[PDB]
Amino acid sequence: SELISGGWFREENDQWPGQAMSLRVEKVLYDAPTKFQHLTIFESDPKGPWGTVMALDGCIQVTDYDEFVYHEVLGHTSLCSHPKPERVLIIGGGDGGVLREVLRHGTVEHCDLVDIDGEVMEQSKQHFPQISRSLADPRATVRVGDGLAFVRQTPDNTYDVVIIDTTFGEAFYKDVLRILKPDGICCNQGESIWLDLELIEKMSRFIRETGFASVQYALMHVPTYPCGSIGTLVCSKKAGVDVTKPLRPVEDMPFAKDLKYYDSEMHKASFALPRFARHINN
Amino acid sequence: SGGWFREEPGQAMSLRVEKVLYDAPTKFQHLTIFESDPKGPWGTVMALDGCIQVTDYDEFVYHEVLGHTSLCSHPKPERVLIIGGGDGGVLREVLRHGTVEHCDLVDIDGEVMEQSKQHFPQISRSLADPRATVRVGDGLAFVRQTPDNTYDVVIIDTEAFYKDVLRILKPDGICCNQGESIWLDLELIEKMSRFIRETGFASVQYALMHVPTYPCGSIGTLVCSKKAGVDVTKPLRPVEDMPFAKDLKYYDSEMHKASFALPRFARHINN
Ligand SMILES: C[S@@+](CC[C@H](N)C(=O)[O-])C[C@H]1O[C@@H](n2cnc3c(N)ncnc32)[C@H](O)[C@@H]1O
Ligand SMILES: C[S@@+](CC[C@H](N)C(=O)[O-])C[C@H]1O[C@@H](n2cnc3c(N)ncnc32)[C@H](O)[C@@H]1O
Repeated sequence: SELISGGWFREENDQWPGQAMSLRVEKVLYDAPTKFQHLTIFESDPKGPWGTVMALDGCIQVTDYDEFVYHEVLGHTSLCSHPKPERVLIIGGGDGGVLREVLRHGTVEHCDLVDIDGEVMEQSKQHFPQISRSLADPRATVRVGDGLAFVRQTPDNTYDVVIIDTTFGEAFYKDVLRILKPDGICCNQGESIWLDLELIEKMSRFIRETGFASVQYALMHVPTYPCGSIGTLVCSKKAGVDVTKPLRPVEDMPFAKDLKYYDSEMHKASFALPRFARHINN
Repeated sequence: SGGWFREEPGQAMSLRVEKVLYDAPTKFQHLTIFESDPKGPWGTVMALDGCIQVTDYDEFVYHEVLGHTSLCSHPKPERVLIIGGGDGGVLREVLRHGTVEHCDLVDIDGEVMEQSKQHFPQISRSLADPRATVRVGDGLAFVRQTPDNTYDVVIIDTEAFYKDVLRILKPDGICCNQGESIWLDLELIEKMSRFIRETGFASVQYALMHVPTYPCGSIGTLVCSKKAGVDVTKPLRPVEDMPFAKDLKYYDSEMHKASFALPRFARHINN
């Protein structure tokens, strides 16, 4: 009801006030409130590199340009930290990007994807076909529902990996821990080390107190995020496992040469944090 | 416009202006200095020709990376040259090294350092250091009039020029320059990298850093070596052995190594 072709999309929020990042709108493809959140999709300036942009509640979540960074990091940092990931769960990820990356792994026999907003996937199918192609994969079962409810009703020792593609109390992470198998790996999108370092520390310790043996924060270069860097918490249920070094190097996989960001050297480097934030990983 | 500093094709990044401390064209460029929103973390902001160059918040990232990645790649950096860096941030980091006996800093705009003294006192403090000699002049002209084998490290905080940089460096000399973004101008990085190599430098490696104020949230630096067989991607001398290691807010040896791991789309820059 607002965004007009030729106008400018303006991203801005609290926690980080007195700052704004704006993108020119070439064409508004979708702009309306869904049952759960406000979904905005528009074509960015053709002379710029971003292409099609998706925003949720005013926050950019997907762009054609840097899309691969976040999806490869979440998908591969987690699965390459697992001895043999066969059954995988994705909470959120309706766009299908993380799913696409998880499906590259031949070890994966099945992946369950549970996103609460069915309109996110519908609009992703229409305006991000190269990302959402994964949603129709035989090895994928896509559910439209709450992930909190899903994990609570999932039996013990079901999944090898749980990827939480959504920025969720203690009952939820207790559920994530219990639904994972003994060598299970949990993955969540973490906050920025710049605009909310304090919440990362809290989330990191809270996840460990829930029962997970270890948690490590991985950093990534994603240009569309306010400070140009989001991260991801890679947690481990099993004790005595170092997720900072690739358990199975992706170079041994055939799809290794198809990735645009991730490789074993990026994996290692992602867990190297600036001195001011180093204490998170110790 | 109304209490909002905007930067830059079909995109823009804006900051609210709490108080304008300085805004005028100098002899060489337009210098803007303002206090950002107090409820935000940026603090005092400096922009040159509309481009943010220094903010209180992330200032340390760029200055530590340029200063320490270069010096920690040198066996014994005693004489150092800094072209640009009038704010004094890189100089401050260079001066942390006890091996450094002298540092020459040459910035073309004297008003940049004057305004840095006033509005960035904790950064520009280094400019008055005994081991520092600060010159107001063109670095192109300076390096061409500098004798051969003068410096251990040259930091460019900004063909005849890089020929001069190569010549004025001693045999195990290390050159450092600010590189472009791997996102918004990857093609220029490759050109610059090859061009520096064909000038005569044995090796060149691009280091990546997390700097939140830059358009895409990541600028980089080219660290180049005059001597062949030198791998700058691993610290020659870990900073952990120096007494100032714990004073650094960004740089350490693990970050040093991590900085040269590039995304696959940009890996051809480092081979
Ligand atoms: C669009 S993705 C954001 C990831 C993005 N790539 C980024 O950089 O952060 C977030 C998705 O999580 C979903 N989601 C939000 N709350 C949820 C919940 N409680 N259960 C399951 N999915 C949820 C939303 O529908 C949304 O599509
Ligand atoms: C402020 S620094 C930029 C570094 C900054 N920390 C950043 O984030 O990119 C740029 C300085 O280089 C100086 N400069 C520009 N051209 C120069 C030249 N030809 N010779 C010496 N200094 C020059 C400018 O006067 C300016 O002070």
